[PDB]
Amino acid sequence: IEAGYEAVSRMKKHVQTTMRKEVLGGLGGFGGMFDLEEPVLVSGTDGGTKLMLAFMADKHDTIGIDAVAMCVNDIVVQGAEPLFFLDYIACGKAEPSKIENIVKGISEGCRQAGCALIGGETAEMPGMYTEEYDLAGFTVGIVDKKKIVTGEKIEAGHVLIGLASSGIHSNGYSLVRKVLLEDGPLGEELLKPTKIYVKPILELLKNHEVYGMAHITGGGFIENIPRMLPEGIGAEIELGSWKIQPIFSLLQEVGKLEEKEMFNIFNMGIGMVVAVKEEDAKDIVRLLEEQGETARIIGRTVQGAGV
Amino acid sequence: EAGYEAVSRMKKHVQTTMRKEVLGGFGGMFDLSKFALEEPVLVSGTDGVGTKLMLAFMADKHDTIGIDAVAMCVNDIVVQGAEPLFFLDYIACGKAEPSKIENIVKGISEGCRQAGCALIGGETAEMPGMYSTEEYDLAGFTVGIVDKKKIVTGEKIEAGHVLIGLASSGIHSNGYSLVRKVLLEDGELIYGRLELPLGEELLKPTKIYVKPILELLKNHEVYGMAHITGGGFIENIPRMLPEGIGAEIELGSWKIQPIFSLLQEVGKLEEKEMFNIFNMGIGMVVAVKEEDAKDIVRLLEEQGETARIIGRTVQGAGVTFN
Repeated sequence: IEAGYEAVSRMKKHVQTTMRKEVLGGLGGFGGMFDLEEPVLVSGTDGGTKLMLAFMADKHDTIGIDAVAMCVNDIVVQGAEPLFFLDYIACGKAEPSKIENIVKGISEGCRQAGCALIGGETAEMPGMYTEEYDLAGFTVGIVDKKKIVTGEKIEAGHVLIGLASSGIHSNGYSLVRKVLLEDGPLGEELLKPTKIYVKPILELLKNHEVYGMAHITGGGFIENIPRMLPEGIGAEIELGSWKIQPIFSLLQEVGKLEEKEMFNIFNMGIGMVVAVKEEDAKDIVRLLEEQGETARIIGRTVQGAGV
Repeated sequence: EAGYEAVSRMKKHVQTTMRKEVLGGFGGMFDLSKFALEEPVLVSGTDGVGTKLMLAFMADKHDTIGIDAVAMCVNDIVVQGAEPLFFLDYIACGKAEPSKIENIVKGISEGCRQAGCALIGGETAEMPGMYSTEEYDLAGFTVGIVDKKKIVTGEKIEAGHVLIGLASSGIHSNGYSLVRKVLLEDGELIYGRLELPLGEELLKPTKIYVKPILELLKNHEVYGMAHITGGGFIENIPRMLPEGIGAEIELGSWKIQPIFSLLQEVGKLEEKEMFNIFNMGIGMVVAVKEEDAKDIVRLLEEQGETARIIGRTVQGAGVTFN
């Protein structure tokens, strides 16, 4: 039905809700190009188990933020400015409504991340799938060479700032399920999408000297925080300097899991960390609150190793 | 565990793809500090392999399709006059056999070698029961850079302009569902006129036209290019051609692989149909002036391509043969 696809195409006045000036516009901007000091490109892609909730709940308008989230947060942590987004939706038989729903959510993370949805595609893959689909994302960011923050300016004792997560985000969702497969509202919280920190960082970097940043994905703080730390340097979190979610405290009891254990799977209520010079932590903490983020002095840098 | 340090070592297929421009390594980096463009523009694109993959599950050959994935992305780039810089892959599977995944990036690297782009990143997803054991998926994503003045869209193509076609490796990457439909209706893999084992003919990877296409452009005026993919000639030649301009194709100007013949004989297809699905031996078309047409043909063949004056531009609409 090429008619239904007609009115399915016009439906993407969604993508334009992501558009930026730089887009030498194709469709609504779909298919177009991106117009471009000492320019360096930063790219990323991200295909998680968090999709399982969506298949069941049959609710797909927010799963595409997480995606955008998991791509763009990792580019901006290198102080790069996200420009455009490409999506790949592997599909049994495209449910014209489902597709549109999922791209309704992609264009919402794109708006927030402040990048254009210049392209993407729905794959009719007859056989692999029945209520399922896979969602992939691709991103390109830009940075000035001498401005890349790659935390080698991380000196012992810097104040560590932690920006507030909305819940699980995109990781741990297999342990979540087993824990509450071992057990028995739940789903609205677990369908909570991953926060995007792109805009507030950018205006942060525009104002302050950011020593280093990290995105709390991987295996919790322990994987990710040291990740930014330089040799002979460390990171000590003052437990109780931020508000941890009922979700996390919840899985802590239910599965009866260990603290240090959970800290290596789950964000434990904190989505991102940037290292800051003790004399500035105050007003930049202020600045981010000014950005609608939950900033807090989570701990500090030390000379050593780990968390 | 111990098998991953080694599987991350054999990942050296990327080393074979690298350019000076690629900057050291949460998101690969490419330097644009020496490109000497004055109105620089980024042209990107993503595509997923498709129905061809089903035949790579059958033959258990996984190191070439990645050339298929790259080729589609990259040919769609240079055809607008850009230069592919870097590529990112996304592979989806139930779970990953480090080897099998190694063969996929192995043909992704190669394809990237030929396209001349860096393999700067990629994801590998061991998925639940969403994917079976044999069954996997493969999407790619490219970025190319062009100067705002050097873009080609076809609007400048005119009546009496000369269409050259660059030959293809065979089916490339389009029409395989209809191919399979007579695999069913037919009988499976050496058939008829000049021939390899049938499956082996079918799994021939898509041609990558990048390196020649940029050399062209460095030496001559190109008014259009069409990547003959989905919808074959009937879909893709029209789309480069402005209003009032149609196309005349001279059926004997190029070589049609026997598999297209087979498919038509065996499948009882019409020629119009065939040309609305299959490339029929020509993977990419480029409108040219008449006065250059013959130089261009040799520049391309000096490039290592097979290039034929395939037809011409007229007043009208769509495509017409003779």
